[PDB]
Order: sequence, then structure tokens, then C-alpha cells
Amino acid sequence: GTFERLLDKATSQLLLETDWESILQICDLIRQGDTQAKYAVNSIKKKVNDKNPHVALYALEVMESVVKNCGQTVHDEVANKQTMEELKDLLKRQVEVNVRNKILYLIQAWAHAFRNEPKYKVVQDTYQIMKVEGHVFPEFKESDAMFAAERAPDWVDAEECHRCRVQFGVMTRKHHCRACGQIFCGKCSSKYSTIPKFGIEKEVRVCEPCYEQLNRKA
Ligand SMILES: O=P(O)(O)O[C@@H]1[C@H](O)[C@H](OP(=O)(O)O)[C@@H](O)[C@H](O)[C@H]1O
Ligand SMILES: [Zn+2]
Ligand SMILES: [Zn+2]
Repeated sequence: GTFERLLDKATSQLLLETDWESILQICDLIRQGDTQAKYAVNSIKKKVNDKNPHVALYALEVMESVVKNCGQTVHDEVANKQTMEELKDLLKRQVEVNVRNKILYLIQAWAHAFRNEPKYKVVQDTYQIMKVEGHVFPEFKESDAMFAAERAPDWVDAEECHRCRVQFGVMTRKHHCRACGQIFCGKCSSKYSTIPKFGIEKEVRVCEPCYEQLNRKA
């Protein structure tokens, strides 16, 4: 029961200050596959709801790290209605400022990190409604919300268009979709889109399948 010992250690009400080494080890356990994301997150959540606010805050610190460091299987456990309702309720009953601030901080950082994913829109909606209702968030640093970004794919070379298979030549020239990296003729890659996921906020050439995925993602 390594995960459980580490989580107890990291959230102890005898712990003076945050135990980063246990937290990094917990993240490694989830990344290596030794602890499954669902179980890990549910376990951390039990600690978040502890009556002692030192334990609760240490638990939120574990939650922050596992979300930042462990990928989509952990994102999917927090970026949902159930967790947003739980955090709103936890916020409502907090008296200690550092705990209230940490919850607000996380809602905001996650809302940014998960923006333009329809599945996770409930996080942005929670941020928006808390802001509307007068909750003052800590100052946002974009650096706290880059953890889900990926880089754009490498480009493929081929002698025909990936979509229509027209053969490239001197007068049928090559283009690429920045979202999938495939190679296209001009007719098949006429769309332009940003690609927030890859850090692209300029409008860049995409194919129609990628344009629609990204269009409906916005
Ligand atoms: O000007 P060309 O000699 O046809 O060169 C092509 C362009 O630079 C294309 O840019 P684009 O995707 O921005 O249109 C690029 O995708 C192709 O791979 C190149 O072969
Ligand atoms: Zn084509
Ligand atoms: Zn594409």
C-alpha cells in the first residue's frame, strides 16, 4: 500500500509544511501505472474534505500536482460536474483564507488549461459563475495552466493528397494541415484555424476534418 502511505504522509496533521518528495512519488506511481487515476483522485478527495484545514490544504496541494503532472486520465477525474459541485460546496463552508484561495486558484487554473475542450466546459462555467457571484480569484499566471498543452505534429511527406489522393506535381502543389500534420492539396486544406491545444493562437492552415473538430471545440 505505497500510494496510501505516501498520501497519508503528505497530508498528515503533524506535517509542518508541504512534503514535496512524497507528492512527486505519488505522481510517479500514477504515471508508472501502479495506482489508477480514479482511485488516486477519490482518495485525495477524501483528504480534501478533512475537518482540519491544514490537512485539507495539503490535500489540495496533492490534487494540484497530480492534475498538473499526470495527464488526461487524472484531468478527466477533476474536470467534471461532480468535482465542480464538490469544490463549490467546499468553498461555501471554508472559513480559512488559504483554503478558499487554493480552491479558487485551482478552478481558475483548470478552467484555463481545459478551455476549448467541450467535455470540460463545466470547469470554465464554474469559474464564470463564481466570478459573476463576486468571488475574487488570485491573479492569473498563464504559467500555471500550460500543463495540458502539446506540441503540433510533425509534417508528413507523400506524393498524393491525403484526402482526395490527387497526385502532387509542379502545378498541384503541397500544403500541410498544422493540426494533424498530413499533406494536402490546396482544395483539401483551404481552412484556417487557431490551435490553442498546441499553443497556436494565430490562424493557420488546416484540413476540413481538423477545422470542424476545432470549430465545434469552440
Ligand atoms: O511553395 P512550395 O514549393 O509548393 O512548398 C510547399 C509550401 O511551403 C507548403 O506550405 P503551406 O502548407 O504553408 O502552404 C508546405 O506545406 C509544403 O510542404 C511545401 O512543399
Ligand atoms: Zn485534395
Ligand atoms: Zn488536419
